[PDB]
Amino acid sequence: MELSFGARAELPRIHPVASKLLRLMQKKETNLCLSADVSLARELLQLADALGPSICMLKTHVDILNDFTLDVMKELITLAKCHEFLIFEDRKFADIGNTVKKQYEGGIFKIASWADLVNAHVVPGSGVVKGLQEVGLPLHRGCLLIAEMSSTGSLATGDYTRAAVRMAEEHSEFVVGFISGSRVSMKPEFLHLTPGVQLEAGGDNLGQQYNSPQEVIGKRGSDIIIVGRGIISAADRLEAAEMYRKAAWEAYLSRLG
Amino acid sequence: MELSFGARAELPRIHPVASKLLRLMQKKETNLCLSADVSLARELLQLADALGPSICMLKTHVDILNDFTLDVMKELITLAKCHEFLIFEDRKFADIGNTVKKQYEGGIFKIASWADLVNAHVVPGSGVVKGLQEVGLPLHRGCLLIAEMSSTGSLATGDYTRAAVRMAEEHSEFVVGFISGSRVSMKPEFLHLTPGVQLEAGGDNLGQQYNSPQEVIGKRGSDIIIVGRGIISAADRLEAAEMYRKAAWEAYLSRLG
Ligand SMILES: [Cl-]
Ligand SMILES: [Cl-]
Repeated sequence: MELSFGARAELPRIHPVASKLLRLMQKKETNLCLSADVSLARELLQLADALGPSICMLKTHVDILNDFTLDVMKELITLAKCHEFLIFEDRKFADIGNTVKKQYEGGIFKIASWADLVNAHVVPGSGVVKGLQEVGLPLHRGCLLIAEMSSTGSLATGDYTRAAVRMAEEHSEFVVGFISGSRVSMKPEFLHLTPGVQLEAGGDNLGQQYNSPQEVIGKRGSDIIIVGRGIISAADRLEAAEMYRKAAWEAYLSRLG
Repeated sequence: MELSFGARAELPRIHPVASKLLRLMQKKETNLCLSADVSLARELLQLADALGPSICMLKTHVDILNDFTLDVMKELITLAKCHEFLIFEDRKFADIGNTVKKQYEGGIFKIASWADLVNAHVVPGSGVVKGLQEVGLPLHRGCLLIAEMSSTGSLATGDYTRAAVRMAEEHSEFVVGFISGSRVSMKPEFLHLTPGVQLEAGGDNLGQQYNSPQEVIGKRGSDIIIVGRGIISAADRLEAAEMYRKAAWEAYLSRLG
């Protein structure tokens, strides 16, 4: 029934970006995405270099980097190619189609020039995807749709979640999967990435809620954990990354059987 | 029953940013917000100067400015003070609370340092507002919650819209109103701003849909029209702004009676 990441990488309808990711996940035995939530370029790059071997993906918020330049992103790409991980800018595009296309391609950040993956909220309707696609398809990029959120009071539930899945299916040339708390699509060509992950129970004072890698990957059927403060706030970020990698990978193997 | 903008500016529970806006709307006879959707700082500033007298608000997308610097925003503030309009950065914050606080205060844009108003999607739950508030309250700023969207397939309907209104009511120290297509709150302390506005019928090929100032202000009961391409794509942007101002203002006067 369920296929390994390496087999999913070969599915007929797989997106090339999804395929590249799934192959390196299998090769490196990692389904960990590092949420590199730091404000200094030097710390971003030092984390990317040290943790590169342990991660399938590095997730950025370029708009919180105090010293962003496109040269910083050049250096990140060098590390991404060296250590084999994708770069995912967690921009949560959420505007009308005509606007998101400019926000994706242009401005100071030129996100589409360096991000393998971006994400989008589905609240504006499918125009958000159509606008992003106009830039992302020519640049051979992929997009994730936010089907569920981890935070307290999330409205991404029920019919909203169903609408995100439909939108993804209907735009499979560009949409490669979901941000979600659990498996939301039965189609194995789609990736599921889940934030709100720590080994210990808890949350923060601004609505974040945590579940463990075993819960998220093993029981809820997601593919990749996105981990921020669980790693970033630790003294030894490399050991912490390895702990989360081993947790997520074994949860995956066990559910594969 | 219905109060003028100048009377609403004095309501007991009015937010100071709302009050300042409502007063200048009354003084200048304008309920037009210019969507300054351009990619060049010089064009932004030239539009702000020429159209300043006709508008209550100038709405930016700082992340599409190819030559953004904080000095550009300094010059915009000078024009805002000279001509009396507020600056609204249409950032559509839509992340967990802990992240939006950094995106609002920090990075290259330092949005909170120059934007009187920002907006937020309600999909993450009320943590999105709580996180923004932590930065915006000390800086005496206001926020608008996106209760409805103009675009085709919008999921901001029904219970989602009701949740946005509740969130606004429960955070009135920071939330000053809504982005919406119509009046969604019966409380006069809240502003309603409506995008998707042109004099002529139509839309674009990426899901934008248009309604007229008379429809939006007169029939649907909103306060302020947000107008982008209807002005920006016109040859004479000053005449176009004046046409939209007069349309929105008379629609308001008529519904006031
Ligand atoms: Cl998230
Ligand atoms: Cl909008």
